[PDB]
Amino acid sequence: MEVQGSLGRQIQGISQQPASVRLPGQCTDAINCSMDVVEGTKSRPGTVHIARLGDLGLIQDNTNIHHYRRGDDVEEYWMITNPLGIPDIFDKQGRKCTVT
Amino acid sequence: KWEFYGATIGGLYYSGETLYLIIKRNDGVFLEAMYMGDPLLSGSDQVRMDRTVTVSLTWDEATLSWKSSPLPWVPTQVEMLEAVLTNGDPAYLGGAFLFE
Amino acid sequence: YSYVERTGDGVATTFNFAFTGKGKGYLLANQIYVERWDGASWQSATGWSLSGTNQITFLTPLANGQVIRIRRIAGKDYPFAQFEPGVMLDMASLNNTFIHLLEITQELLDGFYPDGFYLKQDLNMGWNKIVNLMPGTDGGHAVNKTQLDTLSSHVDDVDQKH
Repeated sequence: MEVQGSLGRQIQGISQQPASVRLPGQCTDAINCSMDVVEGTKSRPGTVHIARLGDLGLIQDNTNIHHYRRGDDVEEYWMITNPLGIPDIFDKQGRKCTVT
Repeated sequence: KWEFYGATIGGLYYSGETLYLIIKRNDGVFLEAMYMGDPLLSGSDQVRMDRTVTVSLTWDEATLSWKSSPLPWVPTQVEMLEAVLTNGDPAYLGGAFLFE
Repeated sequence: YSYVERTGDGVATTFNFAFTGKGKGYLLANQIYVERWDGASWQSATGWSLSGTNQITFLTPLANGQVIRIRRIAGKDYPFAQFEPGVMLDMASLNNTFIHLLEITQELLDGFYPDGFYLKQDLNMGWNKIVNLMPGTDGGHAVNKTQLDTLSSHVDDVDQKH
């Protein structure tokens, strides 16, 4: 026949449904894709290293991490609670905060 | 989906203009922030890079090569990373380069 | 071209050399190599050092009548610069690769050859000459007419006695 066709814009999200009548445009597998209407399918934005917290033992599968914000985008604190211990508090820049 | 090599995510905390990540890397737990609004701070194109630190390059006449400030963290994979220039010759601006 | 014949003897400890090419004319410091001739054969020099981008200085003055040569040897098995995906091309490596490839060709133009070099097939002279060859030492060596002249003269001497 000698035919050509198009898949259109790939902004719908991955689909585990079989290809037989799945949807027009699905991208069966997508990894690290900031997938937006105008930009189509870019790569995910990068990460910025700001500070180090500590050693590997700080976070466990049972560890609570609580976040709260105060004021006009100046105060942000992360509270980390390891099992059988008092909570630990970190600031925006990762500096430890004294707890009494 | 998004992926990271050998990383355990304590939790995601979307705070205003930024997304703060707490991660358990191989050499310790760091706090990483994502500028997922992809602002073009400088250069022709954005940078897609997992964990970013700004280093300084100084000439060295002992071996006729450029030397960099010590890297604050231990990389997961030596071959995986690459370096991107951000301030230098006008022609070479915003381009990666080979290194040892 | 690549080699420079220098005869510096007495008091003087430093010598200056110029090479064909761009700037200092060599890719790296290790390319420069020094040879000293003891009156019989050439051998590697000792005590020399690279003073700067050009010209070298010896630790002691050379003995009277000493002759040395400054040569440029470069790696022949490997290309100077190898390129990788997702890296940037710089003008240093691009120009040097042509310079290196031009440099190695020039070395053969000066008659320099590596050790363990022997021809596999016979070469045709094409009706030309051989010049300035010493008389041979072992039976496998070649011969100049000087040996033939001496043998002919020795033959004549006995013939006169005959």
